[PDB]
Amino acid sequence: SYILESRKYDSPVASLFSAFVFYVSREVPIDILEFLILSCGGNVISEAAMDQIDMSKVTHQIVDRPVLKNKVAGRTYIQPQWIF
Amino acid sequence: LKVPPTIAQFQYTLDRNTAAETFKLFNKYRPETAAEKKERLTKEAAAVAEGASPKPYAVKYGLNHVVALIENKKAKLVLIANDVDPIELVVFLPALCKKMGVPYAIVKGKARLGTLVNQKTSAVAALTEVRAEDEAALAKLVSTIDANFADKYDEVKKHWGG
Amino acid sequence: FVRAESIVAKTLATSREKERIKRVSILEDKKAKNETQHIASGKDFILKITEGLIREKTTYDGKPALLFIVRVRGPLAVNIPNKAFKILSLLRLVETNTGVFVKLTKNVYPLLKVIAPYVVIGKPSLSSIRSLIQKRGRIIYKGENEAEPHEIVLNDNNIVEEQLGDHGIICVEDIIHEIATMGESFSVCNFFLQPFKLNREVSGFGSLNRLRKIKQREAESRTRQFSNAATAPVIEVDIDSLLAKLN
Amino acid sequence: RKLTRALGRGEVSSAKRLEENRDSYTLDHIIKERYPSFPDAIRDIDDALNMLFLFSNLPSTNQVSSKIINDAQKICNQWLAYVAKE
Amino acid sequence: EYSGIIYVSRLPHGFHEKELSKYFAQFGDLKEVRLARNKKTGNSRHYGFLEFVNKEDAMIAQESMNNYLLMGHLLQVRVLPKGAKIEKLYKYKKRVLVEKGITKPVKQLKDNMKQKHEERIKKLAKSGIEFKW
Amino acid sequence: AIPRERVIKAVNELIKFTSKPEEELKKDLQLIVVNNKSFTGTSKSFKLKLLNVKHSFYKPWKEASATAVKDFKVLLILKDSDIKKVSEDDLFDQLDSEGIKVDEIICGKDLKTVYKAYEARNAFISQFSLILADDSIVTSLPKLMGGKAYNKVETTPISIRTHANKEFSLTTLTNNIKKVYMNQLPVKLPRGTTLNVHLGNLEWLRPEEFVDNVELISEQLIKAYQIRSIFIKTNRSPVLPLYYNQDVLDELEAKK
RNA sequence: CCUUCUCAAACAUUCUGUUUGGUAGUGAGUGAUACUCUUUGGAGUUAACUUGAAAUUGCCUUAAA
Repeated sequence: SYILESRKYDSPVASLFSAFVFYVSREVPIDILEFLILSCGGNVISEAAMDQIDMSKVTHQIVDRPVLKNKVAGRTYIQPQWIF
Repeated sequence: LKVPPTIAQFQYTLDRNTAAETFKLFNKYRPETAAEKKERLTKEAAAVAEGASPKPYAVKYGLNHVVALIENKKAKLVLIANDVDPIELVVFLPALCKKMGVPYAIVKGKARLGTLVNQKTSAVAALTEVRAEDEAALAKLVSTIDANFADKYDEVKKHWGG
Repeated sequence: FVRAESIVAKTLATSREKERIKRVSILEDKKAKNETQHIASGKDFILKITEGLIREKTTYDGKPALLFIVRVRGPLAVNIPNKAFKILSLLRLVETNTGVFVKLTKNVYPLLKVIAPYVVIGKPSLSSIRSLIQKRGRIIYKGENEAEPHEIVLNDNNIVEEQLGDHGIICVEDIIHEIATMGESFSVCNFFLQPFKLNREVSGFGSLNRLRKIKQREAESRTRQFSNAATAPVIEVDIDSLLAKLN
Repeated sequence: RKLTRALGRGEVSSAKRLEENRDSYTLDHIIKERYPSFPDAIRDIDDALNMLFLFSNLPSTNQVSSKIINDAQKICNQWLAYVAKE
Repeated sequence: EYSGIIYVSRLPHGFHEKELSKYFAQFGDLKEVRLARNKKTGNSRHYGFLEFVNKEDAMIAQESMNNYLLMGHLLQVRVLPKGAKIEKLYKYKKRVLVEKGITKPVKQLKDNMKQKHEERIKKLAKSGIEFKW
Repeated sequence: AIPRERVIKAVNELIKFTSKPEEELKKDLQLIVVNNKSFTGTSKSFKLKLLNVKHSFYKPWKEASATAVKDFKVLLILKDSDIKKVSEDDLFDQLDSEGIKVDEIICGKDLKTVYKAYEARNAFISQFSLILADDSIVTSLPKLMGGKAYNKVETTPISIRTHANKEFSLTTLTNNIKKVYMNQLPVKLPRGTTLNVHLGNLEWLRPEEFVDNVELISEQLIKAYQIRSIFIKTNRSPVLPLYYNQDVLDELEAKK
């Protein structure tokens, strides 16, 4: 929320994922989700948002479930802990 | 001490219920507050400053004014406290209304009457002409003070108390 | 004490229920059978009130869609009659101020007109669901201990997964799709949740608090309507901000 | 004592009036006195992020008054708007 | 000496044996409660009779309530002389119309239409005013 | 369908029966009676009817009663929110054309409050004869007006659909009070075997109106409701025959 | 110490029109005229009158403490 309007980042520890985005499931942790994907350039898409009902540049994904069944090709997986 | 018949007619008042009813009525009729008159007269002030008056209603509470309504006679019911600092003031009302056939009613406390009127005290507050809404509740009300207070309490006229 | 007034008061209040719902059932007679020879109208409705007060009419014609249910007291004068008390008893909403979701199909729909003058009702939104479950909900659980006539706050994913191992469900945010997008039967999600106890909008019997109590008696006595016609169309409101406050 | 006063008597209208006529004071002098000016403000705030985010978590009960919750969470989202946009 | 019963008049709408016994039991358990209801179009006659236990309970409840006011109604309640024997006014209801007809064929009923109309023109012939048909 | 000359000899020789020397207002009223096997069953229904008639005995009721003792006059019931929309002096600009004007436009809110107190009620409604209302309220009128003034076809309200589609505007009140006025004679359809429409007052227009009325009304209701026998009288009268129908009589055997 | 069924579809596009629907009462009593009924069972219906919402015995708990 909060569209932020007017009237370089940490050099370069942040500002990663240059024109690069993530996807997240519903199952991803809710309190911590948009944090550094908003703090390091990119998009967040939660399956939870689709409980209202992008999916293009998405490569990395996040699943905290014990298992993922099944995968998706062009999406290079990481658990939530990866973001750390 | 033994107290004269014209006193001890106070100390006989209206019950929990009948009083409760009387205020169920008058609490409709609270004479408008001061900030109220400031309200309406400010709004109309701006209105007729740039840009049909039914007769207002309240209870008529001035002691002088009240006895003035009686002896005409005007009023319908009168509420009389049991405690006046100069207890003298009201001693003649219950007789007066009596001889004039007016429904006087003793209601306990001058703070209790005083609060319905936007004052600290009244010791007398009464009404004559009422809106038609409660007119039936009036006719029955006075019928209830007749029936409760008035009826069996002729005895209070004699009998030194105390 | 009885306060004899109160006696008659309850009585007449109760009567307005009976004669109401009785009429309603006879409407529920002639909207059950399409036996109509001469009736008012065979079509039900929903009355949608939003906020100066902007209103309108529609018909549900389901199309299952969840009504959101928030119970608040009313109409303060009444002994519950039979059929109302039971139709609630399913939703267990006695011991009032119990919020709950209910999916509404057209076998859910006409049974409403009994509940109309009790809970205030409206389609919720996402953040109302997630936000309303995230702060509340309780699970009756037994294991490792606990003969347990006792209720457990929601933390442990062991119970989350474990009791949801039937449906292959972890992480009650799964139930979000089960709810927000209304998953399979939806039912054991909410029966699971052991639905909700709101905090009253404004607490009571205090000095400044008493003011707010009156203001609530005002707005609550206006926006809560009825017909009492047995043709009374249901009332629907936007509950989102209502639950910004109440939860 | 005034509200319990009129309200003791009655006169809902008056009570409303006082309800407006009141006001809450402005802390602001002590913000400039106690933490002048910019950095001294930043200084200990994190202690206020503990509580800002704790209460902005809290489920609404009495002596919580979901207002407090609402501005709390909103200024969370504006803070995090300033870091996350920052 | 008066009775143990209490005559009650002026009975508002929503005041019945539920409410009658309900309230008046506070004066002791009462033997009898009757409200006089309407033979049709179900509602009351706005008065009813009672009896409690003993004459004293009737004293208590009566005098306590004799002029008591409620809703729109002040309730005149008072005992009766010795005995007075509450007897009748069973609980009534609104007795719905039972329709039996018409068992006969148009023979005697359409006849009685005939003879009745013929003798009708007889009647207006006695008036006398002369018509037809 | 029926013979004209029949009911014409009945109405003129009826003027003979009323030629012989309040009580007058009792006598002179001409009433049309009608029967059937049974009227609409096991429901007390207060629904009224707008008849289409040769003309209205309203206007004669007015003018001939302008000197009367009772001096009837007009009501109508608005909804809650339309009151402030339609003023009294609004609708006066218009109604005059037909020579017809209401007195008072009240809200049932005022009936439920100031005009309750059943003596204040019945004394407020009993000085009227012709009534109006609106449908949307008429559904709510049973409890308010109370069991007295439905005992007179007089006082029992006609209904009307005032509201236009949607968001009512006054034009349909202007013309539609005329619609409820000029061509229409409301009438009531109770239970039982018997209904007598209250028709007219003899001292009004020559039988040329009344006989035609008898026609249009008679064959009107004959159609739908399959009546048994039809009479006419003057309030007092041993009944006067017109159309004696045993044809549809046998329909009694139809169902039984 | 209670607060009242304040609208529907249909049809035809006309600042509105057409049409069908949707309404069970405070009670008490005056009453001369009928309808209708069915085996005495008198049942439903017929003008219009009086009335202080008058009287006497028609088999959920925060609207607490």
